[PDB]
Order: sequence, then C-alpha cells, then structure tokens
Amino acid sequence: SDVFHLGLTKNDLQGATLAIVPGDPQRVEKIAKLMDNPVHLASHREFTSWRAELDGKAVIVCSTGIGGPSTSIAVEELAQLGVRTFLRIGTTGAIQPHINVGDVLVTTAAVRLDGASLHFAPMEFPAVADFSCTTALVNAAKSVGATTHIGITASSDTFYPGQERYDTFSGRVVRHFKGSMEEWQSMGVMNYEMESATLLTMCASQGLRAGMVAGVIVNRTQQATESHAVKIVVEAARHLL
Amino acid sequence: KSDVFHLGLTKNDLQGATLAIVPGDPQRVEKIAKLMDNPVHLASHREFTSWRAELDGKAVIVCSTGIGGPSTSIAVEELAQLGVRTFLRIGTTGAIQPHINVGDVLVTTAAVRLDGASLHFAPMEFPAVADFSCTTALVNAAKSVGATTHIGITASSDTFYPGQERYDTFSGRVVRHFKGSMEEWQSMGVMNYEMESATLLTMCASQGLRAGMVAGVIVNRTQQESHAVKIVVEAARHLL
Amino acid sequence: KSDVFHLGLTKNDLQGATLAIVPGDPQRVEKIAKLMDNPVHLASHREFTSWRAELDGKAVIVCSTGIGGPSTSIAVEELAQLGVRTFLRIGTTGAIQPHINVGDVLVTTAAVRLDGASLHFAPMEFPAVADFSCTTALVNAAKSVGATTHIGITASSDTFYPGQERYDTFSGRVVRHFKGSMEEWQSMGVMNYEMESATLLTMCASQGLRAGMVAGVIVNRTQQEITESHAVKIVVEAARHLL
Amino acid sequence: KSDVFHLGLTKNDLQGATLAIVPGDPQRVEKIAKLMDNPVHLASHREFTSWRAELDGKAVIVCSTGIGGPSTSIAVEELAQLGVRTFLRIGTTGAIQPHINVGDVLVTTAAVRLDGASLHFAPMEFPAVADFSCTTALVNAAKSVGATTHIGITASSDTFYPGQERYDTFSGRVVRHFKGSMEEWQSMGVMNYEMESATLLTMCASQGLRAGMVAGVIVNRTQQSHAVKIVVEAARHLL
Amino acid sequence: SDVFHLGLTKNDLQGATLAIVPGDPQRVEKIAKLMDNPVHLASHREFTSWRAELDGKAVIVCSTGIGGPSTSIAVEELAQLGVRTFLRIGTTGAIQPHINVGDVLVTTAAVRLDGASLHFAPMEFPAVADFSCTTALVNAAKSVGATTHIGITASSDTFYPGQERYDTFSGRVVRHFKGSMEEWQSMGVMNYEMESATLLTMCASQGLRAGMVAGVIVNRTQQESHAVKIVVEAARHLL
Amino acid sequence: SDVFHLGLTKNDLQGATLAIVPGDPQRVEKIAKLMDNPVHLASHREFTSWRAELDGKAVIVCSTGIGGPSTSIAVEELAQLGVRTFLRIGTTGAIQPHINVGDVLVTTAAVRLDGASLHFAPMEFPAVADFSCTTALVNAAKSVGATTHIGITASSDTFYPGQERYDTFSGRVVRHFKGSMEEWQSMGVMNYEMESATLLTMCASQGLRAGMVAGVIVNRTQTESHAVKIVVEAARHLL
Repeated sequence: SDVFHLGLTKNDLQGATLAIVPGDPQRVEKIAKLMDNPVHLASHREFTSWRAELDGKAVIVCSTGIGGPSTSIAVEELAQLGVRTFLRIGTTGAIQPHINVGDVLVTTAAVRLDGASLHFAPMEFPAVADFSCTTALVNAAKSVGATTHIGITASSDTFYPGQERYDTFSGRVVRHFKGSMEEWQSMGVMNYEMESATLLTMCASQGLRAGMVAGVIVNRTQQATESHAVKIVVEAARHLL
Repeated sequence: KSDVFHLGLTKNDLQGATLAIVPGDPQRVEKIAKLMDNPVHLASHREFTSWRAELDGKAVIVCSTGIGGPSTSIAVEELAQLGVRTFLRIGTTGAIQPHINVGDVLVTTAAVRLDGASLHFAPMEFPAVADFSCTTALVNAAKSVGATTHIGITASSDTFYPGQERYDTFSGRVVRHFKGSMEEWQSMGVMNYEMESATLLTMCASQGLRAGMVAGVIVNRTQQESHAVKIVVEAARHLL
Repeated sequence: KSDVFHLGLTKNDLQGATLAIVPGDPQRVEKIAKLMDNPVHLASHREFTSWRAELDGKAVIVCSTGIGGPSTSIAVEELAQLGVRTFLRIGTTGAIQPHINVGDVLVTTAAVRLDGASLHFAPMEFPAVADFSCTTALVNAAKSVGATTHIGITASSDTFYPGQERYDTFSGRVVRHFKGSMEEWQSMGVMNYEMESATLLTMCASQGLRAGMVAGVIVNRTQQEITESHAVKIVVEAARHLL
Repeated sequence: KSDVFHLGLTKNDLQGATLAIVPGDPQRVEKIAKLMDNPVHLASHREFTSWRAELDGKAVIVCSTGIGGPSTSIAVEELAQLGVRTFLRIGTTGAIQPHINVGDVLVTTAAVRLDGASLHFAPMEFPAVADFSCTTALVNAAKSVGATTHIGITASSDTFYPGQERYDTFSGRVVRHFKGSMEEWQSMGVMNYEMESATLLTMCASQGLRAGMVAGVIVNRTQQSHAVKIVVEAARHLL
Repeated sequence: SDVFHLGLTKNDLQGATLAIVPGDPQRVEKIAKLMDNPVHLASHREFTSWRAELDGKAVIVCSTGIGGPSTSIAVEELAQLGVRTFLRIGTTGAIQPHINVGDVLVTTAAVRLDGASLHFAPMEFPAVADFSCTTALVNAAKSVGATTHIGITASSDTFYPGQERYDTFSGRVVRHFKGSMEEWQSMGVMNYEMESATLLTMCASQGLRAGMVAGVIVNRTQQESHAVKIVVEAARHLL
Repeated sequence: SDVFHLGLTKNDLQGATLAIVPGDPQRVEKIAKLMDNPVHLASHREFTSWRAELDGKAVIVCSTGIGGPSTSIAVEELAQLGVRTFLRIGTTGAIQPHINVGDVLVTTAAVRLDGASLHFAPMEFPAVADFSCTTALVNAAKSVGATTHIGITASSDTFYPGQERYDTFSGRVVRHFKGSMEEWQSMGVMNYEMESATLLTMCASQGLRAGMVAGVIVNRTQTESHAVKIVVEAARHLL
C-alpha cells in the first residue's frame, strides 16, 4: 500500500481526482453501483473503498467512519493518492421546525464544535465548503426535484452531550453546551452532524475542494420517502469532472 | 424625525426597500446610486451617508459603513430594523496571492475572523460565511462584465497594520501571533486582506440576514468607475 | 500630498507638533481647533478630519478618529508616523452608574477590553491603562474648569448594541457572555460604555506613546430626570501642561 | 431489537456484564473474547463489534470503539446505559521516548487532551485521569507476565498526522501550535501518541465510571501479545 | 546560599532526595519530630525547613505556604538541591456528602483552577500524580486503617470565590465560578484545595515524582493523627 | 478569632480603614514602628499583623506572603474587618536598562500573568491601581527626592519560568513564556513581580482602593531607605 490505513495504491484509483465520502462502509458499495464499472478496492477498519466511472472518468467511493479523527485520516490518505475534490454524503437530524423528513440539506459552512479542524486551521478560520462544489450540489438538487435547504450545519465531536441530549447515563450536559441547541436554532443552523467541520476545514486550508449533501431522516423539534441525496451527490460529481 | 440612532433615517425614507448596497467610503455612495434610477440623497451622519435609488422599479438603499466592524455593525443593525434583509458589500482590497492582479475582482465565500465585533453576535466556532444566493448572483454578475474573478476566503482584520502583518510602522513591531501570519494565510489559500467582512457576514448569518461580499484588487502585497462597482449593481438586480 | 495612506497628511502639515487632540466626529475638529491660535484646515479624508492649531506658541493637531477601534488604530498609527507622541481622547458618552449625572465629566484610567483591535498590539493580560501624566493633567484641568468629575474604568465595546447589552435590536437577543454583563460591569464600578478606548489606551501603552481620555456625560440609561462644555475646555487645558 | 441507538445491543445481551474491554479495531474483538470462557458474538454495526465472554464465572463484554474520540464516546456511553461501569482499553502504539523499545508495555495514568470530545464532558481544566483501581490492576497484571512496563502520560490527538507532528503528508504543513510540539511532550515525559484515551478517560472520570489503558509498543519514531494477556488478567481483579 | 528563597545548601540536605511538604510552617516541626534525629534547618518567610531521618536515610520537611506561587518556589529550590520526590501533606474540606470529618483523601489528579501550573505546561496537560507515590499513600492509609477516598481534587487559587463562597465582603462570585461547586461534585471531585494543581503539573512535566494526602477537617455540604502518619509511612517505602 | 486565616476581630483595628501590605511577615514589625504606638495583633502562617497610628488615625500593617492566592485571602479578610484602602510596599528587580538599583517604581497597572485575578474579574478587565493611591505615591516619592519611575509591571504566578528564568533544574521555559521578557521590555514594562495583578484586579472590581510602590534592588539587564518612607508618607495623605 502507498498509504497507511486505506490499503490503497495510486494505481487503484486510475487517475481518479474526485471522491464521494459517505460515513457508513455499508453504503459504499450501494453508491458505486449507480456508476459504470463498479469494483471493490479495499476494506480496512471503517474505510471501505470502491471505484466507478462517470463519462469515462474514474471516481472513488470511500467511507470515513464516525467523527473527524477517522475522516481526517481518509481525506489525507486520499489526497496523497491524487484526490482533490471531496463530496460528503450522509443522513442527519434537523433542528429547525420548517425542515421536514425526506428533505435535502446542502451545507455552505459548519459550526466547529469538533477538535480535528483545529489541527489544520485555527478557530477563526471558516469551515467553508468549496463554492463550485456547493453550486454543483444545489443544481443537482433541483434536477432530482428535492425539497432543498441551503445553510449552516453544527458539527459536533459527540452524538450525545454535544448535540445537547439528556436521555443518557449521566443526564448531565456540560455548561457551554447547556442551552446551546436553541442558540443554534436562533442563529439559523439547520442540523447536527459529526464530520463536516473537520472535512471542510481540512480542504479549505489545504487547497482541496469540499462539499456536503445530506438527507433528513428525523427532526428533533417536531415529535424512507425517497433517497434524493444519493442521486444528488453523483449528479454533482459528473459536473465537477 | 429619525427612527434609528445613527443613520438619521426612518422606515418611510426607504420606500419599502429590503436590499442594501454597502460601500466603505461615504464619497462612493453617491456614485453607486447614480448608476441606478431616481437617485435621491437621504442622510449624512458621520461615516453613514445614505442614498436611495431604483432597480427595475424596486427601491434600493445605498449606505456607507465606514472603516471597521464596529461602525459596520451599527449600520447593518440599524438598516435591519429599517426593513433591510439583504446586504451586498462593495469595497477595495489588497490581495496576498501572487497570481492575483490589480483590476481583478474577488468574491468572498467566507471570512477569517481576525476581528472583535463578530464575537458579539456568534462565538468564534460559528462560520463567517456569506449567503449562497448572494454569492451566486455576485459570481454570475462577474461573468457578464468579463472581469478576472477569484472566489474564496478573505482574512478580515481589526487593524490595517499589525493584523495584516505590516512592519513599516512607528514601532516596526508585530505582536507574536500575527508574526508570519500572512504567510500562514497564504498557504491556507486565503486570497486577501480587508477589515469589514468578518463582522458583516457573521452578524447576518446568525440573524437571518442575507449577505454578499465583492471587492476589486488595487494592490498586491507579494510584490509590495470599475468592474466591482458594476458587478454589485448587476447582482442586486437578480436578488431583487 | 501625503506621507501616510489614510490621513492625507505630510510631516510638514504638523509643523513639529507632537501632541494630538483626538475626537471621534469629524464635525467637532474645527470647533476644538478654533479654541487655539492660528487654526487651519489640513486634510479631510473619509472619517479623518485634521486641523493644526497653536497652544502657548507650540503647534498642536486636532484629528477625528471615527467610530470603533479599527479606524482609531489607523489615525493613531499614522499620526505616530508623523511625529505625534501624546494622544488626548475627547468625546461624549452615556453612563451606567446611578450617581453619575448628565453634565458630569469622566476621566478614564483604564478600559475593559471588549474590542478586537487591542489584541493586535498586546495580549489580553496586558492592561489598557492610560498614561499617568496625561490622566493627571486631565484631572487637574477638570478642577480648573470646575466640573463634577469621576475617575475610573470604562467598558470599551466593539459594538453599540449587544456588547453594551441592548435588547431593542432586530434579533432582540444578546450572546450568552454579554447576558447580564452590564450588571456585572456596574457591580465592578465601571462608569460607562464607549467604543474606542481599549484600542487607543492599549496601542499607546504598548508602544511608548502617551494617552489620556476625558468625556462629557450626555445621557444615563439608569436614570430618567430632565451649559457645561467642560470636556472641550478640559482637553485643551490639559494639553498645555503636557506640551 | 435493541436498547441503544448504535451498538445494536440490549441490556439482557450482556448477561450482567459490568466490565468492558475496549479495543479499537472490530477485527480484534473476536480474538480477545476467545481468550475467555463461552465467547459469543452479540452485534456488528459500523465500527462497533461486540462479543460476550465469561471470566472466572462472571460475564464480560468486549466491544470495539473505532478510530477517534467521537466514536469512542458513543460506545462507552451506550455501554454505560447497558450497565457497564469499568472500561479497560487495549491497543498497539508507537513511542516518542528512546528508552521505550518495540515489544514493551505502556500503562497510561493520564492523557494530554489534544482532542475535542473530552471538552463535551468536562472543561480543559479537568484532568484526563485513569481510575486508580484499573491502573493498579494493569500494573500488577504486567508483572505477572514479566513485561517491560512503562507507567506515565500519553498524548491523545484528534488526528493521526498534524496533531502528532507528521510532515509526511499531502501539504507537508503542520499548524503553528503543533510545530515543535512532539519535542515539548518528550521533555515533559510523555511516552507516546494515541487517538482515543483523552476522550475515554475524561468522560469516565467525570461521570463516575472506572477506566484504564494498556498498550503494546510496535514502533518507535525516534529509533531505526503481552498487552492482551495483561488486560484480561487485570479484568479478573476488577471482577 | 545556593538557593534564593529557602536559604539552604546541598550539604544541608545531606544527600536527601525526598521531601514531605505541608503548607503550614508550624506543622513542619511535628512531622520532622516523628522521625529519627530531627534538626531545624532554616526559616525564611513561609519557607520553614527541617531535616529528619527515616530508616537511616535523610529526609526533608519543608513548608510551601498558601497557593501555587509560593509552592512553585519551594519545589523548584528543593529540586535544585537534589530533591526528586515530593509528598504533599495537608488539611482539606470535602465537597462530597459521603465523605466525613476524619476521613483521608488521596489525590490522583487535580482540576486546574490556578495560574502557576500553566507556567510549566499548557492546560491540556494533565495535573496527575506519580503512580508509585499514590500507591504508597494508598497502602499507608490501609496500613493505618483510615476511611480513605481516592480520586480528583479541585485546586483553586482563591479560598473564597474559586471555592464558591458567598459569605464574603462582596457577597458575589465571578460568573464562571457561579454554580461551579455543583459541577465539580457532579463530576466526582472529592474536595477543594489550593496547592495541588501547581505541585502535580510541576513534577509530572519535569521528571519529578509527586503525591498528595489530606485529612478532612470540615464538610460544607453536610450538617492531625491519620494523614501525618500516612505520609510518613508512605515515605518509608519510597526509598 | 473573628476571621478564618488572619485571626483578628474588628476591634483589633480600632477603626482602621487603611492597610499597608508588604510581602514579608518579618518586615511588618519594622514598618509599623515608623509610626506611633506599634502593637502586635496576630501571627498565623504567612499573615503577620500589627497596628500603628498615623496623625492620630489607626492603621494596620499586614503581610501577604508570596503570590496572589495568599494575597487574595488577606485583602478580602481585611476588607471584612473594614479596610477599604490597600498600599503595597515591596522589593523588586527591573527589566528596563534605564532603571537603576535604588530607584522607586510606582505601578499604574499590572500585566495579568497570574490565576487569582481571574477569580474576581475576566482577563479583559484591567488590573489598574486607584488614581488617588497612585497620585499619593508619586507625590510622596517627590518629597523624599527619589528617582521615580511610573508605569506598567508584569505580575507573574511563578518566580522562574513566568519571569523567563532558564537558570533552573529543567533549564526549560514553557512555549508562550519563551521570548516573553523581550516582548514585555519593548512594551515599556518596568519589572517582574508576583502579587500586583491579584491585588489590583480584586480591589478595582470590588470598590477597594489600591496602589503599589517598590524599590529596585537588582537589574537583570546590567541603600534601601526609600519606598518604605514613600508608602508611609502616602498613607498619611490618604487618611
């Protein structure tokens, strides 16, 4: 292998410069099938790789795992192999009342409630998506005919206290996160998520292009339709080549 | 009778305008408004000179901010309570990337917060990002004019000298965290220095207000009327 | 012609002047300048309006700063490049203590650093403290004019609204670290809010420049109730003893 | 089908297990569980693979965490909802001290918090300290196998590369505060770099849970099976 | 003549490498006069030092004074003269309801609510005790048979606002300490104290060994014989 | 008896509102005897208190000890007893070439390189001396005919690394204190010291009046009569 974790060489990619990065390894094969010549590359830990083809051009589908740490490994080791554009896809939980289940979220920038982003750029540096990547995801959202929301996403290093959950073992949430959800709602933040801040800060500070699209499956305020998000990310990839 | 503290304006003076073009210099306010229809001078208090014009029969306000985020925060807030929801920022900048030339136009996606006023609206971890539709109309307007357009991240400083790492000063001294900072921003892909975007974009993005940032390059620091003005007006037509 | 980028001033315009009286408003420069000998308009660029005058035979420059630290730091820096070593801040302010009345005078010893520009010259642990000789001259001058004077600390905020804990805004809300902040400032004996002193006093105290501040109270947000012009006469009188 | 969101486990699956051995890799859990009585696969979801085994007549769960604090915080929290109170960490590590060789054993008393997730449970002032009973058990288990043991502090980073001051990257750039950071940790007596302990030790010590870590040295950047035996032996004394 | 504050020389120690460190100068005499041939060394400000013998080996009892600043001087100047092991003895007030007056508290690590500890290592670095020092203090506590609690201690730079005391001249507490006591006890902190964070950060970042034991005098939540004998018994097994 | 640490009743002051605060407990007696009718009050730990009389008015002299933590106790507890004015007399070493041994330093404000000051006010709050106290110390310095310097002082929580001293056991200075002396020097900072930040912050934020005067005995860059005369002379004008 030419890289440490992914178990991949530069030859496997075959000139691929764009990668689609889901979170779950099980969804890697699924996305690859939408494109020409889908082939399994490697599988080590939370990193599953597949190659495909769009308009003759090779593309990578690779999993990140949960959190910025594992994501920082994946982006770096793909960048070592020639990947310059990264398209993030996931499923999230909205914190806004107007955002429904089945709706699509395209992230312009992330609230940096993580630790890994700080390893690439200081806190005052924006976790902003590449504009040409964001443009492609928005145009792809219109074509599929998705109910799309464009804005800011809060990226947390925890699923529980960082997203202000109290149904836990301790029932305790640290001071600075106590009452923070409502503050993000007041600031117009669409959703909680766990990888974007690291991903976006990594790319925006190292000359790489990044963009994120996610499908809403739950809403935390208001107490399976169609997977538009997957079709959007591959459509956007076509225009970014 | 003014309904706002600093601008010297009331709700009726805007004519139901919901979009503002915000240059830095009060002198430049007159010149932008006259490129549009029915240019009427509204008020001139301190660094806040306001004019009113028309785009395709729709009321548009042009108001200066002055230098820095403190006076910009005053203008944007008092325009926001006067009914303004969209703010398009026009200005001049000094690029730090060697491939950017004098006469090139820069569109800011997001700002590096090297200011203080942005913290008064959102914590540092919150992104100083521009509104997508504002940025898109701003990029599309740049193609029509045919200007050499650079799109990316801007470093927004609270000072002209040490925060931009200028050494030819009275002290010839820069505080330690700003030493070698320009180089660090250069490697991170930051294109330029200015002084107002971090405050503008943060206070708008955290308060449900649309914001866009455009600037024309007049100086390059690697080697130590105009397009941008035409671009901001064209973009303002496609926003409303 | 100009030796500096913003002010539009040469070193010849000052004629050897080493002291600057620095208001905020450009429209106050001419008025302060005419209280002294041979007043002349030097330059007017944006928020920076400068006038030269003579005080006891010695040249003095009056120059506006505009609102906020960023603009203040430009004027002070460029004046320091042009030879100015002593800076006297003049303005008008509100108050946050019930015992401070409209018409009183405030001499600032140090500022609470709620700006960002001060960080560009000194770390947060460094004090935003006025020059003793500048402060003393302003205190003596206030006594000579017969003004009711308060000496203490000013909160210097980068915003007019949320940093001064105002709720009548478009959002109607304040960030969590400014919630109840006015209450704890007035609990700490802070006199007032203002928007420039943290930058001025820090950038001077960390660069071998002398700085002082005096302000006229025109309103009190704690009070209700119903001529002075002391502040203007104080800054001029104090300047004579610092020359 | 499950009491928890991510692990795919119910409380009854653990059969009263209050102790958890937590490796990083879901491939390494089956092997650990088979070193004990009655090993049974419970669930495999994402980076979380869980096995139930028996030790001295008492049930024990072995569960992977994945890479990083975020995924570790999910596993530990959800295991604690299932009744786990003791968390023993096993892994393989590098070293930044020249006197520590390949094949040696490291026991972590506390971690340098170069992560983000630890701050979600306790502020930076709060120490990322291991439980005394867990650490004591691990040191005593290290003697019984005759291992070259080092006891001390570990640096725990949210990245594999810049946070561990690696320049062999795509950009070759390391941030200001991590430039020269490895030499700083070396002079302070820090043994090694790692990516999960700051999160693990902080959330446990601040929520009334017991935690300890043992690791095996497989490489040393300053130079040119004991660990698995220790963690199991130490789990016996913690019941 | 070799150190600036303590007024001691290498020869005054007589090859001693262990120091028992109380805060109060008056208790130094009692700790020293519990071992073989106690000799008074020097008294400068709050730095009263004595020399005694334990198992035929020279040992030092030296006062630190109140707080990290004065503690940092004493440790540093002791270290210059050849001291490598420091054992903190003192009296404390518990913040847990299950800890009684007369109980013994052993500190594994400290919450850093001080400034002096930052002068040696950044906040992310853990203020953790040396393991062998903690081991000996724990064993000594069982060897004397005292009600022992092992865990985390909050180390404040102030007696009043840092420990959330409102019965003061101002009658108010700064906003980040407002409600902080409830936070520390929810995170499992045993007690409030004023010296440990500095002591533990100093030693663990310099290659020095440090431990802490304290006897409970008061408990604010509810309605020296042991600790002194423990620190002496523990000092026996460290050389 | 009326207080915890100091051991003084309100009547032990006899209506005293001004306190002269040296660092050394052994200097309290020498300073008090320069005034009328000096009488010992209490000596507990590093807190030695005497009562003297100036112009018929009762004053109190009390030691602070080394550092902010011990100083924070004395100030607040004297404030409980009715003291509203604090004047610090001390000895110091300058970092500025033009300042000579024997010169007198009047501190306008302190650089907060401490921890205790944060317990009373956030970092952005200035550690500024009271103007009437500062003016009195300047006038008294003129009357004695002392070479006086008026400006900013750096108040460190440590004697060694915080003042950038490399002549130490480790020979190491933490990252952010590396090159700090040069930075303070270029910012017109006069000297290093250890108590002013805590003293001035807690007084200016709680309605107490504070000033500081110190005598230069050493200069790093290269008689004792004054300062002590100045602080007593200034105290008279503040009554």
